[PDB]
Amino acid sequence: GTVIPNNYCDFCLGGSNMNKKSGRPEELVSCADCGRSGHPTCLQFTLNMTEAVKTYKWQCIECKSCILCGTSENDDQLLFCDDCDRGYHMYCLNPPVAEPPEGSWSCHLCWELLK
Amino acid sequence: ARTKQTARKSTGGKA
Ligand SMILES: [Zn+2]
Ligand SMILES: [Zn+2]
Ligand SMILES: [Zn+2]
Ligand SMILES: [Zn+2]
Repeated sequence: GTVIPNNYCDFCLGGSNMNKKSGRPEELVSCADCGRSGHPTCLQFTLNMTEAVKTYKWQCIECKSCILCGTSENDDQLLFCDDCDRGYHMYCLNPPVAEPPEGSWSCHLCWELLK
Repeated sequence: ARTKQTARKSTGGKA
């Protein structure tokens, strides 16, 4: 479509040349669907999450849709993987999940790849 | 764990 990644971070307004929160250059990551961008540290991503989100068509929080069913319904039930940030409805998982776990939850794609 | 809802609430600086 008409998407172009924004050249500034939604959080600190800096470009990739200078994160205004950290005072260091830092690449931006950009939503594949809407083009909004953020510095990974402004997005509060770990370094390994930062690498992961650059490997697929990462979506921002607002655009995130479930990998399994494709919808963005039921925000309260759309889990975000703590290793790759992909979204999965708790009710699209099999077995489905009643409540977000405590501490990290990671998706089946990451379990397959890293373990 | 994070959901879209809890992630929105803890990342309040996003434009
Ligand atoms: Zn930033
Ligand atoms: Zn987006
Ligand atoms: Zn789903
Ligand atoms: Zn994952």
